[PDB]
Amino acid sequence: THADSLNNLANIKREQGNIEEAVRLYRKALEVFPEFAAAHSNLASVLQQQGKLQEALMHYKEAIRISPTFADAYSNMGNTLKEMQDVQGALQCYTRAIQINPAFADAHSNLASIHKDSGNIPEAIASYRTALKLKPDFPDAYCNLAHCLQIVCDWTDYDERMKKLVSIVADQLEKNRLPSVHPHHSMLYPLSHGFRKAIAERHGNLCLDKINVLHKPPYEHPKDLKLSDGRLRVGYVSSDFGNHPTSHLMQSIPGMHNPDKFEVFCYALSPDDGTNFRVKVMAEANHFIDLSQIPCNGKAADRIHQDGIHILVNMNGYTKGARNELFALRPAPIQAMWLGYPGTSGALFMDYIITDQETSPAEVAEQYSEKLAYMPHTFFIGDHANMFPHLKKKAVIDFKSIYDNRIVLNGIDLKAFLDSLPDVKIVKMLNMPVIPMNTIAEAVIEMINRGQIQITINGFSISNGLATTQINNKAATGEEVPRTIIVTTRSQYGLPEDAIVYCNFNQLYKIDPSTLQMWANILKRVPNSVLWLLRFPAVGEPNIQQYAQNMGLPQNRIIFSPVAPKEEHVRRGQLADVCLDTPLCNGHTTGMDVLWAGTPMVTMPGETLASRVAASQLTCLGCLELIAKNRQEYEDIAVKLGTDLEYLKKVRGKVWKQRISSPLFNTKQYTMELERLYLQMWEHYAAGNKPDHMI
Amino acid sequence: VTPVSTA
Ligand SMILES: CC(=O)N[C@@H]1[C@@H](O)[C@H](O)[C@@H](CO)S[C@@H]1OP(=O)(O)OP(=O)(O)OC[C@H]1O[C@@H](n2ccc(=O)[nH]c2=O)[C@H](O)[C@@H]1O
Repeated sequence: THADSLNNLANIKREQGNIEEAVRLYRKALEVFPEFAAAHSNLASVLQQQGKLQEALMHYKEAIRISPTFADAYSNMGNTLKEMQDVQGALQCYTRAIQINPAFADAHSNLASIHKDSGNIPEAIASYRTALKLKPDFPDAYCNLAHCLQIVCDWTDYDERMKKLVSIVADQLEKNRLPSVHPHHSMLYPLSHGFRKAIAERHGNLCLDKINVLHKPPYEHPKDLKLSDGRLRVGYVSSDFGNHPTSHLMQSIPGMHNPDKFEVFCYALSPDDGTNFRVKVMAEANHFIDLSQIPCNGKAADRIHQDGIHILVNMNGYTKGARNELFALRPAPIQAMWLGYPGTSGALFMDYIITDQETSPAEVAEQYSEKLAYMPHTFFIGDHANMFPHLKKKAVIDFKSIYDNRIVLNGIDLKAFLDSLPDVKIVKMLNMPVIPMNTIAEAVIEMINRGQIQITINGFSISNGLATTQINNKAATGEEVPRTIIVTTRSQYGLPEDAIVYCNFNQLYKIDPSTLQMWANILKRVPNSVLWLLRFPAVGEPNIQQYAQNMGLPQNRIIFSPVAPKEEHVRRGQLADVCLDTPLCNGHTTGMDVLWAGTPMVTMPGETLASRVAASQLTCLGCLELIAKNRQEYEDIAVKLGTDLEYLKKVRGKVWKQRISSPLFNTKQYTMELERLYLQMWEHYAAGNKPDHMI
Repeated sequence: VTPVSTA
């Protein structure tokens, strides 16, 4: 009972976030009573929370040696092994805990989550249901289940699920517990803004709690640029310097920074994945530091501080791989959110969020903990001009008597190939070459029809767009620019030659009932037309098809293709007529992708950062006619583009040209504007002031 | 595999 009171106290000091004190109390409990299984297990769990994974494991095992049937110890040990990347060990522990006690809800829940992580959503759903059957009041499992259902577009009892999620959050916030809705998912659910911000705030808080065990004094911050030779030292922190959307967006930025005024440090939180993305940022940043080698957040934060950073840039927010503990320690005087996280941190330790007028209107400053820092056009950027320059121009094959998106060719050497051909006509839009239906045109269509990998014409390499990984797998990933001419066709994807193709290439989770109802209305108004979606994941397809069948759409109206390699995904968007953006959460990376192909995108900005990104893209692009202020307008715009064909041609021509002539894909201009904004942020603070809106 | 933004 002496030992128990120590243990019970420790448990509460832990509930509180007083980790150091909890650890001490458990140790004292074990000094008093060494064979205390519960204290070993609890101590193990808090060591795990602090990253001491081997030590934890040792205590979990002592706990199990003391009590062989301690299912809880196995379950938590399983989580430790999962944190160590030992999936097999984790499964062994979870399944052992369930064997010991099949009514143990938490174990079922932990098992479900490793199913989810491994790509087995149906089994994850099943285990979360078992968990909730065993323990109907289980917020973590209910909300995790809700996300799985979202991913596969299972909208059974949707509206009740939604308000169930809201009440769960309200209750948890009431009681100052950690909300079971992850901040990153909070945009998908009809929560209030105060709730979205609060959720983020409470998750930020976990980082503050973890760093207090270190007891660091505040860091002292440069007040001028004298020791940096008049250069603003900017630190980009990311787990995504590698093959990840982030790098696909901003890999050129570090090397475009003006070294006369800036000194760029990239802090990677991930190890080198061997990809050209990582190679490029390592090569072009003035300094590159691999913090994945320095897992103690104390020592890593010191490094940032000695480097002398003025502006530290948080590119993760609440995404996989984050180490926001680093920002909690405030190792730099100005700390800003940029690009990677489409929401607020809700945290005190972040000063600004880099955004824009269209994405984050001044009116909604309430929704963010950070001050608004406006880029002048969009805060979004993409590396498409560098990654996919072979898509800057295109030619077509005139299969009948003229379409821009049925049979398409792209290539760095396309001009030379076309010049080798007898009868090429040039359609002014600047222009689109047209290969007439001759023997050449026939050989190409025959390679495609026969699913052959490539052929040669007049000494030029002509590649089947479906076979890029077999020809050059670095060109498929976007790590290299293709060195052959590539052919892309509607027939390759079973798309109709003679109808409008509306597309959306986002993960299926971004779709909701209202959204699919809009799409179905649009398709009913445009007979012939199809909606082109991805198996992202495949098990979402029959759900989408069923809800569409119930809205009165025959099945052939929605066509699914597999997820493609990066370059093919971007290239194949040239086959669509129009992209219908997801209002609940827009295409972000995905939006830049579709626009680079010349494909107009219809969107309806909403009430969250994530639902307004596409509209910002389109604004910067200069295509305000594609932004809807409501559902009727979205449908009307979309029906207009699918029926008024001269208007379609006009609007496509405008996107096709403005992707070059506008700022949207202009990384040099973006970097220079980003540099102005950085100096504004710097003056305002050097002049002794503190964070305030910048517009 | 196709990397994506995740929580
Ligand atoms: C909601 C959210 O987090 N959004 C984030 C943004 O707010 C951040 O700015 C970005 C931060 O780095 S990433 C992110 O942008 P999103 O549009 O959501 O795309 P997501 O994260 O699902 O990735 C799909 C990928 O599959 C690729 N993709 C897609 C289809 C295909 O067939 N092949 C393929 O390679 C695509 O090229 C993509 O690379």
